Amino acid sequence: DVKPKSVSHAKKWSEEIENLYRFQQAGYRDETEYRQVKQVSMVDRWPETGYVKKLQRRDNTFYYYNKQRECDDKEVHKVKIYAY
Amino acid sequence: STAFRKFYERGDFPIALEHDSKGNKIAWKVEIEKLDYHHYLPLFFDGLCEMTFPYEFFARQGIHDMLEHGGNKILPVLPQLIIPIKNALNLRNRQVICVTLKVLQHLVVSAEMVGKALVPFYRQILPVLNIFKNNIGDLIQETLEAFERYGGENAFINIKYVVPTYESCL
Ligand SMILES: [Cl-]
Repeated sequence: DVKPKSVSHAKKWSEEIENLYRFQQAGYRDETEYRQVKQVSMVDRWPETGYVKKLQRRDNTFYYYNKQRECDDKEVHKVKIYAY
Repeated sequence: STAFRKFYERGDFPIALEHDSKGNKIAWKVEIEKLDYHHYLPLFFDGLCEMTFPYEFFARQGIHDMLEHGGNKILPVLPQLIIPIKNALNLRNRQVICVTLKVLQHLVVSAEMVGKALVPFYRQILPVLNIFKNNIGDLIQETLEAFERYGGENAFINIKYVVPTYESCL
C-alpha cells in the first residue's frame, strides 16, 4: 500500500506547509491520503495561489479555506511533514 | 490525449514551447522540483496515448525528466498513474505500447519502493501484453523482468497470474 515512510515536524512556513496544514485540518496527512479515502477527480484550489480551497471530511461535511494564507507561524510547528 | 492537448496549450504547461538548434533538450519554464506531482505527473501520463507531433515529443520528454528528477515525489502519485497507463496500453497500439513499456521500466527504477507498490496493479495493466507477447515481444519480456527485479518477493507470482506463459531467471 502507498503510505508514507516517516514523519517530522516543520519549523518554517512555506507554500508546501500551507497546503499540508489545510489537508491536516480536514483530517488527512496530505493529498495522497485524501485521494485514498475519497474518490477525487481534482482537488479544488484557488487559481491565484494554488491553495486548497475545499475538502470533504471523513464524516462527509466540508471544510472551506481562504484564498490567502491561513497557517499562522505559531501553528507552523504543528504541521507534520511525511516522507515517502 | 485531448486532455494532454489542452494542457499543452495552457500557460501552466511547465515546458517552454521552443526548439534550440543545438540539440533536442527541453527547457523547463518552472523548476521540476517545485511542481506538485499530484497535478502534473498524471497530466503528462495522459499523453502516453499521443502519437502526433509535436505533442508526443513533449509528452515523452516531459515524462522522462519528471521521472528522472522526481525523487520522493513519484511514489505518492503512483495511484493516479494506473488509469492513464491502463488506458494507453489498452488502445492495443504497438507504438504506444512500446513507449509505455519503456516508461514503466523507468518508473520502477525511478525511486525506491515504486516497483513493489506496482504489484497490486499488475492485473489492471499487464493483461494486454498477452496479445503481444512472444521488437515488442522482447520488450515485454525485458519489462516484466524489470518489474520482477524491483517488485520484491510477491512480484513473480503476481506477474505469472496475469501472464501465464511468463518464465524468468534473474
Ligand atoms: Cl521515461
